[PDB]
Amino acid sequence: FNGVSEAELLTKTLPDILTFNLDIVIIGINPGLMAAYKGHHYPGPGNHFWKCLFMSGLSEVQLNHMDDHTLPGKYGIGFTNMVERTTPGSKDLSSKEFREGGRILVQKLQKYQPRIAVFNGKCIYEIFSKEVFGVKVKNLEFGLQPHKIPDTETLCYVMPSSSARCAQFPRAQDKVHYYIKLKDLRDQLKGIERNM
DNA sequence: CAGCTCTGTACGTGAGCGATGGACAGCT
DNA sequence: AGCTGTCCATCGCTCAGTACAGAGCTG
Repeated sequence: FNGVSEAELLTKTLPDILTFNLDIVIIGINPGLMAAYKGHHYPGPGNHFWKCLFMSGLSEVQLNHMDDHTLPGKYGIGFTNMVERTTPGSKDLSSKEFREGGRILVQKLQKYQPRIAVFNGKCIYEIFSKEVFGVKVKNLEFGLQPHKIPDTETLCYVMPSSSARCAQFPRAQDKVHYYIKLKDLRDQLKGIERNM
């Protein structure tokens, strides 16, 4: 990577971008190598996240990874990951690491209490749900989940991973429906608030 | 049996690498 | 004309979670 070794990138981490009063926190799986290299969220040239963000109207212009620190203030969006360690890919991670991350995640969510905790990836919500709600469903579905983060009013919303690894949703276009519904949910919650 | 859970197989786009070689201009 | 090098268009290839069958388990 411009002359920087994998071995070096393995040791890097990607900072959280979290604040109070967010509408959405996007929870990724863990940093991949390019994220680790850049120090910004979703830099992968083929990752769908920033495309979908724009295509859905969650951003009104096309942003990119370098804009990540602006999201909280301008767009009501922050970022973290279930697991902090950089890996060549998601199956390098162990169950213990995922469960550690889950515990840490829930404490962060309890602290910052966004309106919506967005799991960028079904696999990390499968783990979080078992660990946190004790629920392992036959057929976990995407979209809104029927549980709040414990002790909070923060909702849990699941999307297919923005990674272009999954074949079932081969293009950004095939994921954008979930981003549009996420936008709808945010707008509904703000409506309820305005009207109490 | 029947419902779990656990493990390994199989899967579509599009971005960007290195390799390759066609177009072309500078020089003789 | 003939030779030679750069530029750049293009190619082939690689590669960035999810669904599900079946084996194992256990009530």
